[PDB]
Amino acid sequence: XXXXXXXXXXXXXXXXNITDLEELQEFQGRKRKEFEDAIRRNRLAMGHWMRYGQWELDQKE
RNA sequence: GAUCUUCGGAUCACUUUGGUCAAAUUGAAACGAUACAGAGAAGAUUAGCAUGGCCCCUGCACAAGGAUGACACUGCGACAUUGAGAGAAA
Ligand SMILES: [Mg+2]
Ligand SMILES: [Mg+2]
Ligand SMILES: [Mg+2]
Ligand SMILES: [Mg+2]
Repeated sequence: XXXXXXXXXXXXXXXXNITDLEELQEFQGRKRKEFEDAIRRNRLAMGHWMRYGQWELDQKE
């Protein structure tokens, strides 16, 4: 019962929008805060950078 | 005005104003009241040092504290294919 003491933990852990024009800008604003913070945490870290642009084109351009 | 001296005529003295309101709700601290939640290190209890800034208070302080003051990410990818089979479009 050695390999079964590990696999039994995984299966136990395994089992365990938007309206208006105004309310979207709130949603859109908070995601900007999110992104800007992750830049301050890491000056360089291009994953956070690249993402941030992609996200803005789809919304605005 | 004062001193010389023809009643003319001299001579001395020369442009202020430290103002964020011209009369205490609506133009210069926030804290406090209340409600919730209620304190790092992979059992539980537990000292700490750092680390990075668009977070800051105490401090004469390039001492030291403030919970170790508080807060803190980790998909992508510069895309090859092989060889076979099926499908739709030229
Ligand atoms: Mg300290
Ligand atoms: Mg402690
Ligand atoms: Mg202490
Ligand atoms: Mg620290």
